[PDB]
Amino acid sequence: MQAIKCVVVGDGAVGKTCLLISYTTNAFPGEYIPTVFDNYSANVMVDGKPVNLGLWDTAGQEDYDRLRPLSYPQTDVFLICFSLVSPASFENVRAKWYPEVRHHCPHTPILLVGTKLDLRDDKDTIERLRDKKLAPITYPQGLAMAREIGSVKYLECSALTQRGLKTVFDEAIRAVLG
Amino acid sequence: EISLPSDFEHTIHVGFDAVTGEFT
Ligand SMILES: Nc1nc2c(ncn2[C@@H]2O[C@H](COP(=O)(O)OP(=O)(O)CP(=O)(O)O)[C@@H](O)[C@H]2O)c(=O)[nH]1
Ligand SMILES: [Mg+2]
Repeated sequence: MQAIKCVVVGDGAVGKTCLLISYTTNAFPGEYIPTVFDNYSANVMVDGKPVNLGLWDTAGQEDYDRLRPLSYPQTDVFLICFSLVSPASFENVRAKWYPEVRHHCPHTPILLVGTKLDLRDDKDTIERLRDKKLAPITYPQGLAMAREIGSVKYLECSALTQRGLKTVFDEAIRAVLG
Repeated sequence: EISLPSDFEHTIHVGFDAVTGEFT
């Protein structure tokens, strides 16, 4: 069976684990349990042939900066993730995640993924940001960041509602296999 | 086209126990 290795990175609290678990199991995690290192496996049929997805969940915490690259060798595609309702997490795409991944994996495709899409239209979330003169990250703004960091694709999704979720992994697959 | 995923397995779990200072 063809196999694809996909590694997911990005700031603490952005939704990396929920993204992977909602996609692979259709169940959205009830708890917020920060990750150290987890690997999941799932199969998909791609144009009539099965592909094994090896999905590598990593820690957003800076504590794990020396450990994290244990995941990187032989990666086929990265998902760099930020929350659409956390401008700090968005900035770190450029400041931290892109340069980290590229150092270890000079040629590996990167998808930029904006998470928590359901909160961009959430009134309380909008107000919480508006109180501080901020707004959610917009699709054109995310795309501009994707271009700046040389992502092969920019995608937005909600692990919670599953809107855009399948497409994130579809595009990750196509980024590797065509 | 690409199908929905199947056959979920949680293959590796690494924890950290802050009291013992060790990975679980
Ligand atoms: N509204 C909403 N909340 C989400 C979504 N995805 C994750 N969350 C929430 O964000 C929090 C963090 O989710 P989690 O998936 O653990 O984030 P992570 O990036 O894996 C955290 P770490 O890097 O420490 O492992 C949780 O409270 C979770 O419920 C989403 O699509 N929508
Ligand atoms: Mg996690």
